[PDB]
Amino acid sequence: WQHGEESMAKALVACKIYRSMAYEAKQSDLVDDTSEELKQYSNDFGQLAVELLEQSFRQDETMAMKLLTYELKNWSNSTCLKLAVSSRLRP
Amino acid sequence: IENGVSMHKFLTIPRLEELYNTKQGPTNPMLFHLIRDVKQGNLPPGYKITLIDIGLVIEYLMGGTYRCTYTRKRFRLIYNSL
Amino acid sequence: QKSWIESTLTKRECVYIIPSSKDPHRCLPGCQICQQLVRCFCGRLVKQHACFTASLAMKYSDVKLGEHFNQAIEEWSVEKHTEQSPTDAYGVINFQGGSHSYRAKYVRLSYDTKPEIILQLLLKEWQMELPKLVISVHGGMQKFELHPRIKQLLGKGLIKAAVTTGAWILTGGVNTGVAKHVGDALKEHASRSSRKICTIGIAPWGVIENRNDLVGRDVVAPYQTLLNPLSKLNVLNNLHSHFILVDDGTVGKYGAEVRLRRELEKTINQQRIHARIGQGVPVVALIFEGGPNVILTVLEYLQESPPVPVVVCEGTGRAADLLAYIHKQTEEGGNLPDAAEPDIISTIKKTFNFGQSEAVHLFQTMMECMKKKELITVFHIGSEDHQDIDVAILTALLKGTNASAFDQLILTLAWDRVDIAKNHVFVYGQQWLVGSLEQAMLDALVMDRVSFVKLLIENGVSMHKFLTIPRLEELYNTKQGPTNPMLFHLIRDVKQGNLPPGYKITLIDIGLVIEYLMGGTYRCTYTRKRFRLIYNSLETKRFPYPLNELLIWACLMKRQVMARFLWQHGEESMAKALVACKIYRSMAYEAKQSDLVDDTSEELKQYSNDFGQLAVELLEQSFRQDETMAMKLLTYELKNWSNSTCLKLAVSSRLRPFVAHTCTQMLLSDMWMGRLNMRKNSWYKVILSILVPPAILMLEYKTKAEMSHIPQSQDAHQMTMELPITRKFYAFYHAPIVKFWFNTLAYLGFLMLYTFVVLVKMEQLPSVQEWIVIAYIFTYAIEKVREVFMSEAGKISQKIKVWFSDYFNVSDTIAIISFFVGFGLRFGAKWNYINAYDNHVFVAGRLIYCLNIIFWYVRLLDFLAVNQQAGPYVMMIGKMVANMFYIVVIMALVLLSFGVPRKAILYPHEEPSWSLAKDIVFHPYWMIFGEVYAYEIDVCANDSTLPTICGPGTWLTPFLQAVYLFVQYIIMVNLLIAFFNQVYLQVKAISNIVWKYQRYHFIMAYHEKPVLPPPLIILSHIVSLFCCVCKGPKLFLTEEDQKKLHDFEEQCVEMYFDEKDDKFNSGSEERIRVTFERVEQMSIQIKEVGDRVNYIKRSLQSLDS
Amino acid sequence: GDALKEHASRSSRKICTIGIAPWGVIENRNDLVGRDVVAPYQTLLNPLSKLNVLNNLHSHFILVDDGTVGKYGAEVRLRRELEKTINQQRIH
Ligand SMILES: CCCCCCCC/C=C/CCCCCCCC(=O)O[C@@H](COC(=O)CCCCCCCCCCCCCCC)COP(=O)([O-])OCC[N+](C)(C)C
Ligand SMILES: CCCCCCCC/C=C/CCCCCCCC(=O)O[C@@H](COC(=O)CCCCCCCCCCCCCCC)COP(=O)([O-])OCC[N+](C)(C)C
Ligand SMILES: CCCCCCCC/C=C/CCCCCCCC(=O)O[C@@H](COC(=O)CCCCCCCCCCCCCCC)COP(=O)([O-])OCC[N+](C)(C)C
Ligand SMILES: CCCCCCCC/C=C/CCCCCCCC(=O)O[C@@H](COC(=O)CCCCCCCCCCCCCCC)COP(=O)([O-])OCC[N+](C)(C)C
Ligand SMILES: CCCCCCCC/C=C/CCCCCCCC(=O)O[C@@H](COC(=O)CCCCCCCCCCCCCCC)COP(=O)([O-])OCC[N+](C)(C)C
Ligand SMILES: CCCCCCCC/C=C\CCCCCCCC(=O)O[C@@H](COC(=O)CCCCCCCCCCCCCCC)COP(=O)([O-])OCC[N+](C)(C)C
Ligand SMILES: CCCCCCCC/C=C\CCCCCCCC(=O)O[C@@H](COC(=O)CCCCCCCCCCCCCCC)COP(=O)([O-])OCC[N+](C)(C)C
Ligand SMILES: CCCCCCCC/C=C\CCCCCCCC(=O)O[C@@H](COC(=O)CCCCCCCCCCCCCCC)COP(=O)([O-])OCC[N+](C)(C)C
Ligand SMILES: CCCCCCCC/C=C\CCCCCCCC(=O)O[C@@H](COC(=O)CCCCCCCCCCCCCCC)COP(=O)([O-])OCC[N+](C)(C)C
Ligand SMILES: N#Cc1ccc(COC[C@H]2O[C@@H](n3c(NCc4ccc(Cl)c(Cl)c4)nc4c(N)ncnc43)[C@H](O)[C@@H]2O)cc1
Ligand SMILES: C[C@@H]1CC[C@@]2(OC1)O[C@H]1C[C@H]3[C@@H]4CC=C5C[C@@H](OCCC(CO)CO)CC[C@]5(C)[C@H]4CC[C@]3(C)[C@H]1[C@@H]2C
Ligand SMILES: CC(C)CCC[C@@H](C)[C@H]1CC[C@H]2[C@@H]3CC=C4C[C@@H](O)CC[C@]4(C)[C@H]3CC[C@]12C
Repeated sequence: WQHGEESMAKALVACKIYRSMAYEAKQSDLVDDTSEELKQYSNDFGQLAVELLEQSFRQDETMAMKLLTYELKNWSNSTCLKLAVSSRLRP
Repeated sequence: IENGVSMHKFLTIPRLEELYNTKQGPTNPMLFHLIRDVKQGNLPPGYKITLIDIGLVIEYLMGGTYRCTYTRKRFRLIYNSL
Repeated sequence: QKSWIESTLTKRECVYIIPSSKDPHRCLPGCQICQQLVRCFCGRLVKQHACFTASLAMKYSDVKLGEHFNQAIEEWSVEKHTEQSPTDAYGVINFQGGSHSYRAKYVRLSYDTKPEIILQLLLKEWQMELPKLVISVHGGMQKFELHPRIKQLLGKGLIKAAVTTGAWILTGGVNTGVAKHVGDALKEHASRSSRKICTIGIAPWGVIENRNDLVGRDVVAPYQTLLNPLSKLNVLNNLHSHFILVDDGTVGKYGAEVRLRRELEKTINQQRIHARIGQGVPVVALIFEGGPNVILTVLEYLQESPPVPVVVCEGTGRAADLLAYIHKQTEEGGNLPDAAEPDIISTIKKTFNFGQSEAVHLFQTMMECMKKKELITVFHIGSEDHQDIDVAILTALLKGTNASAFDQLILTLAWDRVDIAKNHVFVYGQQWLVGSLEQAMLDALVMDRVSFVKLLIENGVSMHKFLTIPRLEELYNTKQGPTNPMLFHLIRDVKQGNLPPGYKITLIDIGLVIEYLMGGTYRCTYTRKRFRLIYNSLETKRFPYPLNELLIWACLMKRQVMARFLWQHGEESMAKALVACKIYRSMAYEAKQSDLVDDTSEELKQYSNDFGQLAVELLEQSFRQDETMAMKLLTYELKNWSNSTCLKLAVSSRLRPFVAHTCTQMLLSDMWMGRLNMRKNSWYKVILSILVPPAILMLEYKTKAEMSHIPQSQDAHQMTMELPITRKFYAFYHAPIVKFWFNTLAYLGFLMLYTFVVLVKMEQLPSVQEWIVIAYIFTYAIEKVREVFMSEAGKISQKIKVWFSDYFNVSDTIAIISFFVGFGLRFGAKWNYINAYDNHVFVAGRLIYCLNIIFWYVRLLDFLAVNQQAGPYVMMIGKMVANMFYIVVIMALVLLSFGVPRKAILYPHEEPSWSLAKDIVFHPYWMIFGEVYAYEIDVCANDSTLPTICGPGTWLTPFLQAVYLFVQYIIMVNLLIAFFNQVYLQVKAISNIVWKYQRYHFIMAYHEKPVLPPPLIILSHIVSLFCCVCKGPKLFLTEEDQKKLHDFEEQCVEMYFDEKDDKFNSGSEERIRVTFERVEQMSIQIKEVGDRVNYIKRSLQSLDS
Repeated sequence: GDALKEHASRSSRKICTIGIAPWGVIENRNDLVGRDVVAPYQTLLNPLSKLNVLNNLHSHFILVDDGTVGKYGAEVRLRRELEKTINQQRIH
């Protein structure tokens, strides 16, 4: 994650994937859920985005609002904010 | 990657494709479950995971309308060509 | 063309052909394998030279048929056999595979290009600022090898000198040379990713690896990290930012460093270091192990004009060692000690593997190198010889290059670094020019370099001497610093719209701003008739107290770090900090209102509450020494700040924590007393002594000694200048506590009569009581008018804006205006003479009385809040009524959610009526208070008070009401409880502070109130009126006491700093920091001994044997 | 003074240094003329300055005027007597 680019975007995709695997694990069980293992893995990425944002909001609040809205084009023409709302990432 | 190994150079279809098809690591045994779901029950003997498949999982995990690059008409072509 | 790069720059390349070494190797017929292999002297394979005109000659073999004077070719003229064209290789490297992918950028030009073009695109196209240093590292370029300390430490400097001066390190580019080595430092340090060093590293396009990857116009490059073991072509080094790839027009060849790396150096040294300063940008040449060519290159910079110095290093390799070696042998430069003049040539041999004719040639270069040992230095990492190559680099430009200490200093000023000048310019026995110190302070102030202000004011630069009208006047008229762009806004406002073209700010103007920012009546020195004269005339042109004038400048132009520095110096420290808190607090309000871009208001509001907190923290440091003098500090007329007071400024800035300190409250008590010593006396005695005048003569007053810290009016000072019986009354009646308990007992005799009138019937004419009632209000109203006109504020529109920002002065206005609607309709009426309450006019005027009364019982909270326990609880009922408006609206939806269905379900025949506006709101409100109307639920029941309301649907209301009260008595009314219980400390803490602050405006209103209460006050009005047509406090000190107080402030400031410095140095967190940093250093200085001791042992094991 | 500043005595009623000297070898004598008068005495580190500044950190001074510029001697006539005269007084 730290390598490459589009760091905020990637972290919020991960928070969705882990959050989405956890829900499927609970539902479709076979042995130990590993769900709280995943829910911890989501809320780790999903907390980097929050902590990456504040580090950008404190520099230039204007551009840090453009980050939440530019079409990503490597992530299905979605948006760094429409992914958070998809993951119910309230913070 | 420090001493110099560009991921851009070391990331083909065949390389990437088998990185899913390995048990030689801390594998998630759940990935094979999500796949056999999106196939609607189908489950061949060995089942080489194809990148069509990983796409349809992400389209299913990310929900809504998230289309991965792995499912678009372009990528479907080239995957059936190599 | 759309690209200034190729629109301006061009690429050179071979266009003719010149076979390089015609003779084919093997493969018996030459013709094909000859041409296929035999490169042009152009460069690359002869066949590769496409450039069509050449390619219609490559067709057979070349240009100039075969032999055809094979000797004639053999030059490849780089203008005729070589034409240039617009660039097609200029883009941005990405360094494919780089661990966070450090970036750079490239162009590709022709070496005949002039440096004007390279400079302008560098600072326009590539968009940089001119540096403040150019570290051109003309060292040895052979991927060489070092020891960790010098691999590690040497970078600790080199990086640091370049980040602290925004340098442009100018290497050779290639990753097999001096470039390779700085990168080892650039990464070991990482510069905490930023706009760090903006390294250039110019190299050619000829010896470069993967040239074809980064071809194309303004194109990203997949440039790859090829550490292929052989790779005759070389990679650019990683960490280097911006590149230039000057294409000579030939692969393989060299030379595209010096044609520009010469010109660039001189051309940057031709430009001005800064707007204010007028020197040339410095060039410094660093050497990592050099070479036969470098050791001459070293010499060239020694021989240039300007004499660009050099820095070499003991222990990087051959050249840097030898130049450092002969620096030991050669003394004075001119010597060469002749005992070893080829003995170095013995060393010149072994290090390089040179010969003989070049051995003296190297030795020759060594001589002219030494002929000026002045402007060249050495880095002896093995010893304590000017550590941390920084100092050496930064210093070396000053020692060698002949320049006055001014010309030295002003450079150090540009480089925001005192530590150099503190130890290398401000050194012993120096020739300091008379006005250079002054002229430097002009530059350090405008450029916001506090550290040099400190330096100069230490070494001796009196602000009293360096502060004229013209100097000060332009310090506002500068853009060369962190300017506030708002100052020009406040000026164009106070000019009432006027805005000339350039508008030299005059000191008239700054005055009118401060008069506008500080408000009230604050007259600055800049506007008084005296100063207006002298300004229109130009040591009398100086200011007495400069640091009172710069502290304004540092704050108007938003230069906080300057402001605090200029605050600790000078005198009147408490006063200055509270002016600043007002100015910043006043600019913030004007920023919000008059916006243009980012408010900067929270930036200012933080700047105010910083000063405004020093005053509070400076006070407590003075209250804990001598509580008496610390109350005199709050009251002495300042005389440099418009005859104002250290407390009247806090009140102006609404700085609650100061007025609510325990010194601003013990003074206010001491004025509340007056000439009374109410710690001995008791409130019983005052109430008695009012209704018993001759009991005043048994009250124990205070001596003129015990009223030194208490500001007085002129008259009370006189009664203590000129206790007798007659002065023993005057001191009672003119006491604030007495004026209070002499109004309360009147007001509490007003509310006992008014209450009597309101309750008892009211005949045609007012009874004796009601006349006395009107008398109070009328005479009270007059007291409220004169309270306005004789208020502190200036323009009436501002007097009519502070007196209406008060809950009880509005409530008086509503209650004095209303009672005279009441007295108007009560006295002015026809009075039916049969029964009152048959004239609705009369009725009306009463119900005005019986309701106005609520304004007058509620006012006893103005009296009851005098107490230190009751005040807060009165100042909470505002902050609980305010912060629950939103629960209480939620409690009114539920009320109508229930009241509308019930009145619809129960009374289903109602024509439109106003009763449908009460009965949907009436009973559902009295339910909140526990009235369930239990015999009206289930109206069809047998126990009902409403047996006629029984009808279809009326079985639903018991359910609706069940749901209702569960919300209005269990959910919502217990949400209030939980609201108050959790907002109690944080409103009780405040409401104390809002109370202790409002105690000021209350006491200081009785201290200007008439003695005589609002029934008899009319006498004291007529006295003042009659005589003012015919005929505030001050802390009167003697000139001796002004000094003793002045001494008190001085010491108390000095302690505030001396204590906090120790509270920081004594803290654990700080001792861990030092301990840590020592123990790091200790590890080093031990292990080196541990090494050395291990050499003194292996020695003595073998010396004697 | 180099010591008095390196330590700073954590500003207080610290050492009350006297440092008696004359009015003859003194620099900017004219700045501090007048009865009970504040002095704009200035920090002149002019490189030559045959006349010399009083050192900074020194508190109370005495400037015994022999009645002659340039001359010396207005140390010992009092710096003798003072020493003995304080040594004549009771310590407590
Ligand atoms: C510090 C600032 C805040 C305080 C503000 C202070 C100013 C206060 C502001 C006041 C403004 C409020 C309005 C004025 C009051 C009267 C209005 C009214 O209705 O009058 C009535 C009486 O009119 C008469 O002329 C007969 C009674 C004498 C008038 C006494 C009221 C004026 C006193 C003012 C002393 C104020 C000065 C106090 C000393 C400074 C008119 O109606 P009517 O005639 O009854 O109707 C007859 C109808 N019928 C025939 C059918 C029956
Ligand atoms: C017989 C009886 C008949 C009457 C019975 C009915 C009585 C009805 C009961 C009425 C309630 C009366 C008490 C409320 C007082 C206001 C509270 C207050 O001061 O708030 C704020 C004033 O804020 C301001 O900006 C100042 C100007 C506002 C004036 C408000 C007028 C209300 C008039 C209502 C007309 C009602 C008239 C109804 C009758 C015609 C507090 O201060 P601030 O916000 O800091 O001030 C700005 C200062 N600053 C800019 C420096 C920050
Ligand atoms: C259906 C019934 C519904 C309820 C009816 C209404 C009842 C409720 C009352 C309504 C009166 C209207 C005024 C509301 C107050 C507004 C201001 C405020 O909230 O606080 C502000 C001041 O507050 C004050 O100065 C007064 C606070 C209100 C006291 C209420 C009277 C209590 C006694 C009545 C006895 C009557 C008994 C007899 C009755 C016949 C302070 O707010 P803040 O957060 O500090 O803001 C900063 C202020 N600043 C700008 C100055 C810096
Ligand atoms: C800023 C903050 C806002 C404050 C709150 C909002 C303001 C308050 C708003 C209130 C609504 C308005 C009510 C009055 C409407 C007119 C009534 C009328 O003309 O006649 C009525 C008479 O009875 C009365 O006039 C009594 C007074 C009204 C009751 C007030 C209830 C207050 C408690 C609740 C307050 C909580 C409010 C909850 C929120 C909704 C009835 O009709 P009638 O036929 O004439 O009477 C029978 C006579 N007969 C038998 C002889 C025939
Ligand atoms: C919980 C433990 C306690 C026991 C539980 C036992 C449960 C068994 C309940 C059974 C209810 C059915 C039997 C009653 C009908 C008989 C006819 C009758 O009397 O009609 C009456 C209507 O009265 C009603 O309709 C009564 C209310 C019915 C709904 C009950 C609540 C739903 C269950 C709970 C869920 C609630 C949701 C909660 C939401 C948060 C009409 O007669 P009247 O009143 O005389 O008016 C007519 C007069 N007139 C003709 C002159 C105009
Ligand atoms: C504006 C401020 C002024 C300053 C105030 C002082 C100046 C005011 C001074 C005097 C005013 C009165 C003088 C005029 C004549 C009075 C006649 C009268 O009412 O007699 C009644 C007493 O009095 C009352 O019942 C009303 C007055 C006294 C009680 C209320 C005010 C007391 C507070 C103020 C003083 C203490 C303060 C305490 C708190 C600190 C008695 O008669 P009655 O009740 O009708 O019954 C008799 C029996 N019979 C009917 C069967 C025959
Ligand atoms: C009247 C104008 C109304 C316009 C608004 C003015 C607002 C108030 C202005 C000014 C301030 C108050 C003074 C004027 C009002 C009170 C006096 C008064 O009017 O007495 C009336 C006489 O009534 C009596 O003789 C018996 C009761 C009152 C006398 C005691 C006065 C109390 C105030 C003293 C202590 C406070 C002062 C202390 C300073 C030393 C005369 O008025 P009238 O209407 O002719 O009376 C009816 C007819 N009658 C005479 C046959 C009985
Ligand atoms: C400066 C501000 C001024 C305020 C406004 C001034 C208002 C001045 C207004 C009027 C002055 C003149 C009075 C007469 C009016 C015409 C009606 C009339 O004559 O008689 C009618 C009275 O009908 C009513 O309604 C009387 C009461 C209305 C006044 C309400 C004022 C509210 C003030 C709010 C508080 C403000 C607080 C301000 C706070 C900041 C009927 O009576 P009649 O015919 O005479 O005889 C008996 C009838 N009968 C036979 C049927 C039994
Ligand atoms: C005429 C014959 C004589 C008798 C008449 C007079 C009787 C007495 C009058 C009033 C009753 C209360 C008296 C207590 C005063 C004690 C002294 C005191 O400390 O006062 C304090 C409050 O000062 C005040 O004035 C508080 C408000 C009282 C006057 C307004 C009426 C409110 C009470 C009625 C409301 C309606 C309730 C209805 C209930 C039925 C001030 O001082 P402190 O807080 O101690 O200051 C602390 C710091 N220090 C001490 C270092 C300075
Ligand atoms: N000593 C002393 C002293 C004497 C009297 C007072 C009473 O307060 C007077 C002023 O106190 C002001 N004030 C008040 N007054 C409180 C209040 C006033 C009236 C009522 Cl009925 C109630 Cl329920 C409460 N609250 C304030 C606040 N939250 N912020 C700023 N100012 C406030 C108000 O303008 C009022 O005019 C306060 C202190
Ligand atoms: C958001 C909130 C939604 C609910 C609500 O507030 C806002 O919406 C308001 C609309 C109001 C009605 C509008 C008009 C009239 C006509 C009038 O006709 C007099 C006729 C005759 C008398 O005899 C003249 O002589 C009688 C009163 C009535 C019905 C109002 C009652 C209160 C109502 C229902 C209010 C209610 C509290
Ligand atoms: C709607 C009209 C016609 C009828 C009367 C309305 C009621 C609600 C009015 C009449 C008198 C008013 C009071 C008069 C004075 C005050 C003192 C003030 O400090 C707080 C509000 C308070 C306590 C008012 C609250 C509202 C009030 C009680």
